Parts: sequence; structure tokens; C-alpha cells
Amino acid sequence: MRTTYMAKAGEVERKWYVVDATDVPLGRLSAVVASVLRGKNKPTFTPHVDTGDFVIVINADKVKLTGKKATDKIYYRHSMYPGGLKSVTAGELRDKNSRRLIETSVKGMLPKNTLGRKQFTKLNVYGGAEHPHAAQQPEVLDITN
Amino acid sequence: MYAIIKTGGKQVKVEVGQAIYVEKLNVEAGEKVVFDEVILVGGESTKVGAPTVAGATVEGTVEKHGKQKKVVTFQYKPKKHSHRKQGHRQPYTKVMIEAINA
Amino acid sequence: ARVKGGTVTRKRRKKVLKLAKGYYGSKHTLFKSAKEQVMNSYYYAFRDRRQKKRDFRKLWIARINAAARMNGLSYSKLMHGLKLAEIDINRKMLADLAVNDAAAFTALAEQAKDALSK
Amino acid sequence: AELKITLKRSVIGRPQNQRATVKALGLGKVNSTVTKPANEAIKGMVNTISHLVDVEEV
Amino acid sequence: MKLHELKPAEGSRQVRNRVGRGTSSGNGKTAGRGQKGQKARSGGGVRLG
RNA sequence: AAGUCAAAGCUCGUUAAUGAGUGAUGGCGUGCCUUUUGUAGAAUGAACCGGCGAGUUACGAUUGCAUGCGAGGUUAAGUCG
RNA sequence: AUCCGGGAGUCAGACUGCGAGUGAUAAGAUCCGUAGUCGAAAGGGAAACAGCCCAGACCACCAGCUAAGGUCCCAAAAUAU
RNA sequence: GUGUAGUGGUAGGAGAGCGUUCUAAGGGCGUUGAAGGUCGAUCGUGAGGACGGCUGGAGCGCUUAGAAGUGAGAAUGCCG
Repeated sequence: MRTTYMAKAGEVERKWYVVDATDVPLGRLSAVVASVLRGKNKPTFTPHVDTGDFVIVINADKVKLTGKKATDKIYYRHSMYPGGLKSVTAGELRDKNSRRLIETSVKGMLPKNTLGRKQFTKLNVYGGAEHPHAAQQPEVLDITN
Repeated sequence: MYAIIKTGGKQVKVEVGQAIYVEKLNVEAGEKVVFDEVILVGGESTKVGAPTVAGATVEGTVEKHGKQKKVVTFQYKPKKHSHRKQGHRQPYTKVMIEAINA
Repeated sequence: ARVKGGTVTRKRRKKVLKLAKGYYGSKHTLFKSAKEQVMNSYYYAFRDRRQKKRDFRKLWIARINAAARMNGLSYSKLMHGLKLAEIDINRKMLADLAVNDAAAFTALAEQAKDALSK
Repeated sequence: AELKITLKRSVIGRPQNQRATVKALGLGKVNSTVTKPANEAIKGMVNTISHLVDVEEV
Repeated sequence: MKLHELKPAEGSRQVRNRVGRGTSSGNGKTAGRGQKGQKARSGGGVRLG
């Protein structure tokens, strides 16, 4: 034992940010977002305390898919029954249920335990153009990342 | 105050009136001790320094000579037939600090 | 000359047990399984005593990442400039400074910015 | 003249020629150094252990 | 030389070798004999020559 | 494979010393023995606790250590005890 | 390194560069020559992995430099020129 | 003192030690509580050793040497 800063539970203060997704490839937007959420960029990082922030994503319809993957990046599922493999979707979810897109392409790039789940419910993604959360005064981030 | 010191192979942050544990020193219980090397002088006017800020010392006295608790290291190899057994009590000399940089 | 086996064994076994207080079931009242558990615990203790020294470097590194990057200094170029301007702070102290004494950390970042600028 | 010789590798997995050339000079552990004169035989040993040892020409 | 202070001539009495008492002596589990083979049963070994 | 390293909180207060109990959460991690080129093996043995349970002795032979005499050493059977 | 003497285990090997045989210039095949490692070797890389690449743990520390391999996120480091 | 150097390892060879019962001499403890049992946050590099609290109620330590029915987790072991 010696002296190294170990964040407690409540001392950490979270903020609110608003990020656009207008003409950005899916990968990199998700990457920046996922890095912000886990609590990095805060020198008070602690690898078992949830020091994250709250992210709000706008215009989830105008997200960009480079080349093909408009009609080739085939998602999947399986219903745990014989012959249940339902590959239903494609890069069509941009149209419909556009929340589903980022809510997988990020719920992948996180850890896989409770911390990596309670660190996921801080996500709020809106295909539209304006959020209802003005009750909490979110700010804006930029992307040259 | 606020200062940084090289002892053993490590650094430490030092403040007036608080003790500090370090490695053995070859000095007796209750004599003065001076550390040569400083790397920073903090507080409210940071004196950053090229290695070993020139002309900065740290007094302080020694109060005890005592070892730690045992760190048993028994090794064994499975499917074969072997154990080695060990023991250890590392000695560390507690040091009370007074009169940071003069 | 018949040497009986009076109490040479219980000393040994009950010395093993006490070394296994609080194991998740019948691994604290079975003189056969307590021993195997103690053995594996010894292996793990040894290995991880060599990992306690690994992590804290990766941890201080991530913290220097977070704090430094805010000043436009990537976590490489900061260390590079520092080891170029002949400044030799130890990572642990750099992490501590980055967390607490923001003014001093920014002073160092300024000196480094000046350093590799040459 | 003289030569400074330093081990810069490991011998694990390299044959006796390399091992028994090294041992003959005084190279036991990594980054151990030995200073030797420059005959026309020492340079031969160095040419046979080039890849395992870097050398300054003092 | 008194009864309660006896000392033997130094280097004049060895100790013994009791074989098969635990893997630290170096002679447990096959009693310094190795693996199978009729040199390793009870009373193995062939006649002389 | 059920732990160890890291650790918030909660309750304590000892052979008095860098204290004890528990433990949210993170990192890492495929028992023990035997036989085998090779083991977590889906090769083979143990239900658990306790007790007993395996290189010894007599007579020869040989080499090292030591001790008493040394061109010498040395008794056996047997008698008194 | 040689010589004299006291005490043994070993005689079922495996894969991988290389050069040859039988095979069908097939086999994690079989049988030899030669080098390493495994057997008797833990730590890093190859997602996990005896035999591949790097390297041989007496012990302690919440210090520093590098090899193989790497530098968007899981996961430490360049969204480098 | 101080320098130099080395310290993975199965079959196996070598060396030094811990512990149990008994015998011999010397010196000791014990109803003002011995052996044995339980608990404790203690000591040595190891095997291991002390100290204190409770139970228990008649014999046991320590030093030097000697002799061994002297050390157990596995035998589809044997007895409860």
C-alpha cells in the first residue's frame, strides 16, 4: 500500500454532451463516443468506478456508410430454435429503427460485465434533430478526432 | 510544503511534519539526515528543475529500524515432485521529515 | 522402542487449516482439499506479486493520457519532449501531479512544449 | 588497436560455434562488456559473432 | 572427560540413510531406484557375472 | 478449478503493529496423484474424518572416515568373574 | 582435458529449418544425417496452444531501458510524416 | 571489510539440518496446577519454536552422548 488516487463513488461529477452524426462513418463516431463514455479523458480515471459522462446523439439517420455496406453489412440474430437464423436486417436500419444501429455498433465496443452495462445506459440516441433533454443543459462536442 | 526527492530507486512527495518509510540508511535512531536530490519545489511557486534542482536540501531525523511482515514464496511444479520454501522480512527505516528546502 | 504417533500429525494439519480461513465451502474443513487450495493460492500469490508492478504503470499512463491530451500534447510527445529537455520525473509522480496540482502539470507541459519546439 | 565488445542478444537457441565463441571472450550476461586488442584472430571471432554483439572501435 | 560432556572423535561417526521418507530427502517414491525393471522389484538383480 | 492482486463502505479493537472481520466492483487464472513423446483430460485412483500400514537384522566381501601399535598386527574356543 | 577409485539412471523419444530413402517427390506417415527447443523451462508474442519467434525466476519495492511484436475501442501506446 | 562472480531443473550423486519414543549423567519444574485439548493479531530462510487466556487433575521438561517398531494424502489399502 501507498498513496495513489482511488476515486470514491459519488465524488465524481458527470456532465452532458451533444454530438452530431451528419455525414460521419459509423465506426469513428462510435469510437470517439465509446471512449468518452467509459470515463477516459478525465485524469480521475479509475478502472472500477463509473466516472463516465452522458452522451446524446442527434441525426442518427444521416450517418454515413462508405462504399457498399449500404447493402452488404448484414446483421444477424438467432432465436435458439432449429433453423432460426434470421439475418433480417442490412444497412437498411438507417431508414427504420435507426436507433438500433448505434445501439449495437457501440454496445459492442464496450466491456462485457456489469460495469460495461451500467456504463451503457448513459446512452441516448435520436434519429431526429432535437432532443427532449433540455432539462439538464447539455453542451456540444466537436469532431476532429 | 511540497517537494520531490530521490531515494532508493523511487521518488516521494514530502511535507513538513509527516513521516515517510524508506529503505535502509546506515544511520542510528535519532540522528539528522540530508537528502541531496530534489526534482520539484511545489506549494504556490513551482521551481521546476533540470535534473537535481541546484541548491535544495531536506533535513529530517530517523525514529525506528524495523522489518515488514513475512512474504512467503513457496514454489511447486505439478505432476512432478518438488517444493522450495522461502521467507522474507524486508527492513525499512521510518523517517520523520522536518525543514523542507532551505 | 515402539514410537507411537501421538500428536505429531495434528499440529501439522491444523497449522494448514488456519491458513485457510474463509474458503467458499468445504474447502476449510477438509484436510485434503484445504491443502490443494493453499497450494494453488501460493502459485497465484507469487505470479500476481509480479503483476502488481505491471498495472500501476498502465494506470499512471492512462491518467497522463487523459490529463496531458487536454493541453494538446499527445502522451508520446509529452514524454519525448520531457526526456529531451532533460526532465526526469517518475511516472507515478506525474500521475499524482496530473490528478492534483493542475497548475504544476501545466507548467511542465509548457516547458515540454518549448523543448521539442527547437 | 583496442576494441570494446558488448553482448546485445541471447545465445538461447544458437549453436556451439556462437556459444563457444562468446564464452571464450568473457561475455556472460546481456550488456556485459569486455575490452580486447585487435589481432587478426579477434577480428575473426567478431566476424563470426557479428549478429549477436555490437562493438565500438575505441 | 566427564559423563555429561561426552564428545566423540570428530569425523568418526556418520549418521545414516533412511530411504523413502518424503520427496525432499531426494530418495522418496522409488527409493533411489528409478522406474520399472527387474532391478526394481523386491530382491531383483541377476547373479554375479 | 471457486482463488489471488486491486478496492468503497459497514462493524470492531490485538502477543500494539505499516492492526482484525466482511465485501459492492475490476484484473488474471482449465484441481491432486500415477503413468507417459505429450495431461484439464473425455487415460487412471480417492465418498469424508480418525488409527495402523513399506530398504530391516545375523553371517561374509569390498572402499572412504577415524582411532591403537607399525616391519609387525592380532586373538579364538575355553576358565575364574 | 587425461588417470585411479566409490555410486547411479538411462536402452518406448517428439516436432520444427535443412538433404536423402520407401510412399503417389501424399499423411501430425515411416527410417537415417545434422542444429535447436520440449522431455527436465516457468515469463512475453502467435485470440485460446509442449516442440514456432523473443528470452533462462535466489528474494523484496505502487522506480528506470529495451527484444519479438504493436500503436481507433475491447486493451498501453501515432487517428504520426 | 571491500570488490569479482554464480544461484530453473525429473531419474540420480553429494552435504548440512527439524521433529517423535526410550537409556545415561548433570541440572530443573509440578495441587500456589504436568501431560493432553481449544483460542490468540508472535518468532526463524525451512522442517519448526515460544508466550498468554479457558478446560483439565498427575506426572513432564532443558543440556551432552547413545539406540531406533522415528515422520503418511492416495496401494479399486484394513478397522471404527
